[PDB]
Amino acid sequence: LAPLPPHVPEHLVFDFDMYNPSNLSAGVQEAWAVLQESNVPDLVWTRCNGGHWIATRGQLIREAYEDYRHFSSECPFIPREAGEAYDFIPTSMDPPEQRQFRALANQVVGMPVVDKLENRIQELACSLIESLRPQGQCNFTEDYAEPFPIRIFMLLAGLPEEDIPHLKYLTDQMTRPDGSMTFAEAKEALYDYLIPIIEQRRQKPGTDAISIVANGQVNGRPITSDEAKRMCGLLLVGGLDTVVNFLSFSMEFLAKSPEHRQELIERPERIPAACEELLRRFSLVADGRILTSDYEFHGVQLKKGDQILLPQMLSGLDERENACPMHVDFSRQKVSHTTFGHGSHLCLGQHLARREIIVTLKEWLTRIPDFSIAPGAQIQHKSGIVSGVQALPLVWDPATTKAV
Ligand code: MNR
Ligand SMILES: CC1(C)[C@@H]2CC[C@@]1(C)C(=O)C2
Ligand SMILES: [K+]
Repeated sequence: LAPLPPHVPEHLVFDFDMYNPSNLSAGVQEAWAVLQESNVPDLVWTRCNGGHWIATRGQLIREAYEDYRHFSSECPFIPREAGEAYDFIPTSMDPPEQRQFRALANQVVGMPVVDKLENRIQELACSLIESLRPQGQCNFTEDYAEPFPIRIFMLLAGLPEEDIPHLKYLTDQMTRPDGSMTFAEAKEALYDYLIPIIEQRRQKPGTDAISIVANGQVNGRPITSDEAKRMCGLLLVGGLDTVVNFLSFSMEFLAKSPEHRQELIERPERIPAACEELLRRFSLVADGRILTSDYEFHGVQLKKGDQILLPQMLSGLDERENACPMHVDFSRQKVSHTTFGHGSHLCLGQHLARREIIVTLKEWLTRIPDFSIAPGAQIQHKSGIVSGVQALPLVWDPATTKAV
């Protein structure tokens, strides 16, 4: 715990630990939902991880992400040392300076690139699933959730697959550190990995994402090696620790709900809609902003330098935004959420993300329509900047499957 600030009252003090929530046993989304009970106010202050504010309602979360004049992304992570050390592009920048870098990033992970990767995304998903199909079991996180998105990213970035263990270890320390590395150390290690590669590719320009970024232009002018490094690092974290985790949350749910599997099996055209609803119910990101100065936000005096966590995860879980929020309804009329962010920093990889999600759902249910959680298994989650699933052992009767 950290000493309570002067401007911070006492009634709004909710000691929530984003890296180890109290009710984590009931599921991470459930763990964060406690901040939305009637007994909890919209905005509270926690003395965990150094102390910071936490907007618990979609209304304030959205509003803050729109007002970059008061809530700067210069220091988006908690603890403060992580946020101060955090210098990824375009995320650590505020408009207007931020805007120019998003276009370059779009060139390597935007829809146009997703279109090119279409065949390979499809091919890998089918190959991985068909290999598991006759086994009647798997460790989903390790056998599919990780290799599917990560191998696609490494392909696009032109990096050898043998480097995945090292890179995945580093990305995970920046989102869910095990204590062996500070965010700054993990970040510098990722940059150390990228530096020589970016230099190599600025000399012999290739087709990969790192080459395109490294030799790119920012609103008409050349990108520096430092700027390319800072952008490439972010792309690595996005490709290695986002969809990877979400897929496990989604499959855990399907493994636990036969009725929902049946729905998508009977009406595959609903998969895209199902994806969106799962993105809301199993939202998993939570980063924030920093006050550029003294500001009275919703009757709560915010001082300059103060960090405020704006959980993208909480918006769509707000009973005020969606009726019966913890319930998964593929026919939900208005699936409200900020799973991919809000404001000028809206996720640039959401198109690649949705394609990977939709393809996984369609191709998995096509070959393994029926599956369940391994008997006696208790699924354990993990919380942090990006929440995840520790392990997801699945089982099924091979006789109920079908090879395409
Ligand atoms: C490899 C590419 C990426 C993939 C895949 C990907 C997949 C996902 C994903 C999967 C389910 C979720 C959820 C996700 C969530 C986010 N994502 Mn996404 N993301 N994502 C980026 C690359 C990627 N994301 C980049 C780049 C930005 C920064 C944009 C900017 O700062 O202007 C971004 C930004 C964001 C933000 C904004 C954070 C902020 O405002 O500080 C959220 C939230
Ligand atoms: C919060 C995020 C998911 C977004 C893309 C990767 C991430 C960890 C960042 O640093 C920006
Ligand atoms: K910073």
